[PDB]
Amino acid sequence: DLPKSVDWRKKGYVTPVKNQKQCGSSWAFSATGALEGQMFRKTGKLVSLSEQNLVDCSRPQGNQGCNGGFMARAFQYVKENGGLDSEESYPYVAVDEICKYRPENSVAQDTGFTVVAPGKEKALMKAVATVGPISVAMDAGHSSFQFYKSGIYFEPDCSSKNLDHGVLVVGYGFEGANSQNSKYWLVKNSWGPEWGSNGYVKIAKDKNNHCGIATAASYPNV
Amino acid sequence: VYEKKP
Ligand SMILES: [Cl-]
Ligand SMILES: [Cl-]
Repeated sequence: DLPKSVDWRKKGYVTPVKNQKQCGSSWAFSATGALEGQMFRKTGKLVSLSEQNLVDCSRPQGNQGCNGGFMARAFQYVKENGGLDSEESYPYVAVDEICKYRPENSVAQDTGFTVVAPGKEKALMKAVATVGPISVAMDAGHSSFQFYKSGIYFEPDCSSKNLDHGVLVVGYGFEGANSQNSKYWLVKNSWGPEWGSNGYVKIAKDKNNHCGIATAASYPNV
Repeated sequence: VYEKKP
């Protein structure tokens, strides 16, 4: 059955927290985070992937670089493109630039992606427990989120349907000795390690799909 | 509940 808690950071699947800066590229960080987890599961090597490669090259698939995008379109680009470059070979500069994809520097691939369906928290829990980190969209458009520091985040103004930010669910847990209450999703953000709880946020779990975390979740197939 | 910065 499903584990009481999961934290893929403790298993080597997750890279250190990154910073998208003033570019609307959270979708690219969410997609490289999911791909980093799946490549690690497949090869045993954790290699940081290039968000800039996605920002600069995936316009044909429907992404708009620093003006926004979608994780599923990014996984589609990696499939059609045949690869994705490492973060070291194609560094992040937080502005839209010319596509400079280099096949010789590719370190990741995908054949498509799987959508978490239904858009229910229990389905997301199954996906997190069996696959690894999962890309998700959420409603991060709140001052309370910008100033979040620690604890379980809950915001009455949060929408489960109108989402504006891509993040990565790396696990789930609970506070205390009881696994069924004070539950939370472990979410990796892309605002730097100085934001939030070391770059992470605990989003309330089993509180009616709070902030939309299970509404548009997906992961690459590697 | 949850804490805010600093
Ligand atoms: Cl569109
Ligand atoms: Cl998406």
